Amino acid sequence: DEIDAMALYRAWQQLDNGSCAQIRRVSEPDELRDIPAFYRLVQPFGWENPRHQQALLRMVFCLSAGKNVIRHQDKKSEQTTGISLGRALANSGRINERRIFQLIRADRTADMVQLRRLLTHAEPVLDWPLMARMLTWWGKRERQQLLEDFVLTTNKN
Amino acid sequence: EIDAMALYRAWQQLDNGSCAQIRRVSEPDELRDIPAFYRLVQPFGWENPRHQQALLRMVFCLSAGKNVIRHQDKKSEQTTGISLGRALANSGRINERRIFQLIRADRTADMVQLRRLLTHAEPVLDWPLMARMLTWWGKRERQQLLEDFVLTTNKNA
Amino acid sequence: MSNFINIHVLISHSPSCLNRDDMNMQKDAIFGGKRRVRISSQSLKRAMRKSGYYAQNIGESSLRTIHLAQLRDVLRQKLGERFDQKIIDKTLALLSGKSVDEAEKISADAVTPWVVGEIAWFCEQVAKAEADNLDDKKLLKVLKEDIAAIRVNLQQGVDIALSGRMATSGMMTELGKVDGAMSIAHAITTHQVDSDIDWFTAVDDLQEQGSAHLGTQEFSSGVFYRYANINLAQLQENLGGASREQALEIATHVVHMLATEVPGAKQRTYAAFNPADMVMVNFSDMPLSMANAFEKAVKAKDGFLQPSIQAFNQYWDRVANGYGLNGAAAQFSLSDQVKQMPTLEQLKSWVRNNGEA
Amino acid sequence: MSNFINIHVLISHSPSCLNRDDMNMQKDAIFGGKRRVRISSQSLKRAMRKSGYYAQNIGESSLRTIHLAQLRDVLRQKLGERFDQKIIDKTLALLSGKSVDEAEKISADAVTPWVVGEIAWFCEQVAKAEADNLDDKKLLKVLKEDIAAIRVNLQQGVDIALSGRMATSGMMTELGKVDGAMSIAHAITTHQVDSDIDWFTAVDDLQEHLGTQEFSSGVFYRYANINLAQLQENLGGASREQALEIATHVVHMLATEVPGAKQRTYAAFNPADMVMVNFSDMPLSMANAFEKAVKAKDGFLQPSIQAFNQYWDRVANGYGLNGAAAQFSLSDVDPITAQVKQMPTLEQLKSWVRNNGEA
Amino acid sequence: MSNFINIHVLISHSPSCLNRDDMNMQKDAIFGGKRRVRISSQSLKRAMRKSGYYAQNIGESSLRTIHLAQLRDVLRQKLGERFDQKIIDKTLALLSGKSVDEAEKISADAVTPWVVGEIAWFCEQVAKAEADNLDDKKLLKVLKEDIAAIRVNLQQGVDIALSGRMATSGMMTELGKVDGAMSIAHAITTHQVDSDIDWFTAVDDLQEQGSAHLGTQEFSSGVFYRYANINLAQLQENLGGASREQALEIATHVVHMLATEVPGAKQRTYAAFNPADMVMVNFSDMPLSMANAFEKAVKAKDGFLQPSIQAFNQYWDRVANGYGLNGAAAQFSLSDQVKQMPTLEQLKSWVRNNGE
RNA sequence: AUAAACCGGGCUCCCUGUCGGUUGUAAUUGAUAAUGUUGAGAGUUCCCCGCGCCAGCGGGG
Repeated sequence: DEIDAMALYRAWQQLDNGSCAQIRRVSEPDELRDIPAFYRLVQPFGWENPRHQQALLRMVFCLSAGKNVIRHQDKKSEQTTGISLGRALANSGRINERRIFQLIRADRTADMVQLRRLLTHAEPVLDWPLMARMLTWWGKRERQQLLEDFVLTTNKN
Repeated sequence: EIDAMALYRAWQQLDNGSCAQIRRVSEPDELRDIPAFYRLVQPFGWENPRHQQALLRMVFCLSAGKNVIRHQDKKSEQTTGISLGRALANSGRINERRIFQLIRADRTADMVQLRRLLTHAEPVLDWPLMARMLTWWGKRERQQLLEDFVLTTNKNA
Repeated sequence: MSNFINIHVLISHSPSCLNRDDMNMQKDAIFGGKRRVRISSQSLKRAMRKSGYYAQNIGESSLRTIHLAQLRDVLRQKLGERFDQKIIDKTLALLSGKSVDEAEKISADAVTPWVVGEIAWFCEQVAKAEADNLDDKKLLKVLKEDIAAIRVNLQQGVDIALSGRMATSGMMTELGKVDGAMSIAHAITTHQVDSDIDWFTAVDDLQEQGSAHLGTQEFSSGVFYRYANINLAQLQENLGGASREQALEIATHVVHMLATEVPGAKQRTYAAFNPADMVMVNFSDMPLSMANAFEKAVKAKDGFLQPSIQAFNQYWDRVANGYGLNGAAAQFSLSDQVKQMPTLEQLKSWVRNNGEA
Repeated sequence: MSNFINIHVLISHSPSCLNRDDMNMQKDAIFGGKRRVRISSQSLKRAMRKSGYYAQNIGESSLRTIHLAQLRDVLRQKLGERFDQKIIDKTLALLSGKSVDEAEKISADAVTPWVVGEIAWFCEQVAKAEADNLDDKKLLKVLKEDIAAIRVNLQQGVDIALSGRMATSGMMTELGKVDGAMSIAHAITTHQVDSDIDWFTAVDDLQEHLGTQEFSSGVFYRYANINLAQLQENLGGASREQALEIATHVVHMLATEVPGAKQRTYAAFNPADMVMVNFSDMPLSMANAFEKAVKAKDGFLQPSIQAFNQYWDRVANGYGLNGAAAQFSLSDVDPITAQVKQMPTLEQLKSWVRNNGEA
Repeated sequence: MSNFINIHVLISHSPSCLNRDDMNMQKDAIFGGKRRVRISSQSLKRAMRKSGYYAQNIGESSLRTIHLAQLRDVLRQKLGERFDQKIIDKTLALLSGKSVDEAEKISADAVTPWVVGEIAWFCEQVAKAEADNLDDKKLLKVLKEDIAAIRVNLQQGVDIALSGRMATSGMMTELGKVDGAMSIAHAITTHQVDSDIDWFTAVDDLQEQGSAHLGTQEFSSGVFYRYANINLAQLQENLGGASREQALEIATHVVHMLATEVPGAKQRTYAAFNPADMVMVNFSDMPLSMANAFEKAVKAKDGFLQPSIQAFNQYWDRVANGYGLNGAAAQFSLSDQVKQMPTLEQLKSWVRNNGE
């Protein structure tokens, strides 16, 4: 029912350099639909179910920042979730607050483009399945929560 | 809407002279320069300008030959029949890059290339579904063609 | 005759930042559920007030301040040839409600508008009152008699005649209440705007800077809808009972300025000196804005300008028919019952002539 | 006489990356709902400021910094033969509002433009004020009385006279506040641009990993104007003709100078294909000629120039612009109607500008 | 005297694939709203640097790498007859900022250019410091006083003198910062190109026929515009203060190479060994490219070449008359105030003689 | 025609001034799209008019 995020992650990690190269050339999420290698990548992960397509398009798009741009790290046994996207972006020390500002205010499509730029720039360390859920919904609530996590992190750290 | 199987049956029973005369075009609009065309497509609402573009495409593909496109009805189990992309993939005669360069090919470049693929592959398919695809023929129907092709090729291997 | 005059402007700006807030981000507003970029009314006002067109066709502008010491010295300087120093000081005191020492720091209650002409007139009055050893509250009593005589002075302070003034202290509290004759709306864009950001640096000519964090400046371009109306009667009153012709004159200047003046912010580094591409003027018995023409935000097609102009025109047709608005209207446009005007000057003339030339 | 001089430039660049941000991305901007490529006004300014042409026809650039230690040392070396070190140190300390020790690092509030001529002048004043046991406050109030006398020194810092200066510390707050005479806009393309991407590598000569760079070509619209009166004022009261000469050099530089970025690898050393100069009472930009992004036909250049010419026709007729105007262009096709004098060469244009638009 | 030399080349290649990206697609660019085939400036620079002509006429080229271990071995073997091993290893360690063990793999921060002569000179310096118990710090500050004496070594690394060097570590970070003297553009076709696709197979000699699926390779022909300019003053400075004549010499060699050298890519399969059909050189006080001659993409008539040349000539006339370019200019061409040259050698001589 | 009815929270206000994101970088080496094939047959060609020995001939679309 729910999309496997970790599977897709590892899949993207072990992808052949040519396919990765072919996917890395999209400049917009929907362009992934122009690319054979993409469908081959997401076929095992429920692409054929319309419910999961938009979601998958985002996931891959962000991953398409690089083969190891998004470093996944498991959460600690103690805490209930791992590192959030905002927090990681803030932790990188390379992302300026106004970037997030203009991100959460961006139109559809544009936001994902911007996000991917931020990911290449930061090479964040985060709980990937968490980010994946976030991308799965990606609405007002989530954008806001992103900026909040960023702000509070940058505040303490 | 436009009756498909009617147009197909008309094409199957057209006289060989008209048939060969139609095949000879090299671009859909050239069909407008041919009488046999008008007599063929008039019973199916050519007179309504909304339906014209569509018809021009459909016939063009049919113009590959009187028996290049083999219709086959969908099985009662299945909700839809064999789409074009699946058919092409099933042929074993088409190369992925032909399809890729097909969906990235400009109005017009596009139909010519498709007809070449049709003659080459002589596909068995649910014709009215193809007809619908040709009725709309926009970014997502093209992308869907590529999807079906790639995914079928991966499935079958 | 119609009391109200409506001025609509569609003007398109190249990338720029014509107004910002406490975080130096472009001022915005939500309309139709989508973000428009906004140029506030006060900004437009001050733009027109301090313009050179104003200075050459309308006259002197009010002087808004809170530093009665500085104002003291200024007033001494430009009135010293007509009045005694303490006649001046006295007048200042009576109007401000604060004692005019030779202190170098004297604070009013708030930043208020000072028309110099007005103050000169009050200086004549206070001179009189000084000659007859008259008590202040009685001078007040006398002056409350004929307020029009004081408003006649706002012809050397038209900007207050247009935008009004509220009074809180001194005799102004009784004599100074002006209700503005011009209503003016915050400029907003006819389309959704996602603002761009400039990321700049400063190269230090004495050290090869390496890693650095770049400064940010929000900016955007946009097609703005400006709207203002003028209440002719109230202008006439605010000016001391001036003729309709003088009102219409001032109105025409407001049209010009609303069609040409652009706030000054960051213009030295973004240069958005664009004239307006559409100006329509419309006489009416009840003021009405055309903002709702762009509530459904304009989607671009070959730009935002033309689609905006057409949105405008269509809503104008629908409202004119719907509410039966037969009033003189004229439209000036750069692009190929409303009288069309080839040049801005023809429009201006039309307005001067009460809308029938 | 007209107070404002407007400079419009259409200049076409071959594949390049002339301005980028902290993420190696081309600077862009949205106009008419389509993406233009952008070159920031700062970039143009500093490219002009530091150019060779400026060095040969205007003079020495202002020295912009925030490091008062280094500045101290510099000022010593270039002025030492004229003043005691302690007069220099004191002048710097008074202007900056910080204390000039023999401290290794002494930082101002911000990167400020300094002119050595100006600092010298202040050194004289501080010296006579030293000889008269006059106190710093009174010195300040005295100097505040004749500002022009300080603005004359900006003839050795003309760029400041053009782009201005702000101060937040020291006597400069009262004295060194300069209001820029030249307004200049970001350069944007007249058309939509979808940037290309160069995928590159580096070959290791001792063994047997791809990077990326964004680039694009584009037809750019440069705009600037100069406020003659404010220039004259900012130069101490200089003549209208000296003003016009400086404005002329700005025309030249805006039509020929190009930011240095990525140029050694992309070489977009192109000159302008159209330059129009136009005299005016109220400054106006022609950017709106390209609000409707220019569609290509036989290039972007010709249709951009025609679009320009048309808008200028519409705006000039519509707003009744009677002002001296002249246009230099490398193209042959139909220009602006006869109130716009045509110039075969750039130098004829510049002469026409030097001559208040009558030659 | 004029400080800039502008080199313009029009060169027509036959079906080939002279530069491609990580998907083996031809490199392109959009100019004038149309697609042009492109050859990167790095491709051109490296082709020139590694060419035979450069080895015979200019000499040693830099050794760019990131493997300090391997470089250590190479440097030992190449300098071992002038310095003993420890001086070398120490010098390398100083210039790179890494410790030079006897380790198998010693990485620099990035691939950088190394000039062997330069390194040697540093070895002599380090050695003098060795005999005089001079601290490394003091050594550095001694070296920063006379930089030109370091730059005089770039006559055995002229490619660095032309295309610059950036250092981010070791003493090089203060000493190796080199400002390139040659600016060079990407080559772009003067006309639109829609690339062709070669569909190929690989026949198995032991497999009895059968339908295989075919590979693809993008290719195309095209008339390319090449541009570069040389900042003479900067070349002189970069070589330690060499005369103008040595600089005009180097510039001449660059004219030759830019007119004749073609990148080696896919040439064993496509062989586009074509020589330029036009070469013009132009002396100037401000660098200027002529790419805008082809902004309006060149329409074919009797090929792309002649219209391309014509376009070039007209736009040069316009630019010259409009911007008043009093400057030495000369043009060589294989077809029938700009001095014509019948042969490239005469153009080269005209350049060597400062255009007189 | 209800703790209701009657019943404005209302007047005034630039967020302004200063700022190159800059230096360096081959995508490169290998590769048949190949085997097999009459376009044969067949006077229909839709309308008007003239002539005719009603076999057809001719003029105009």
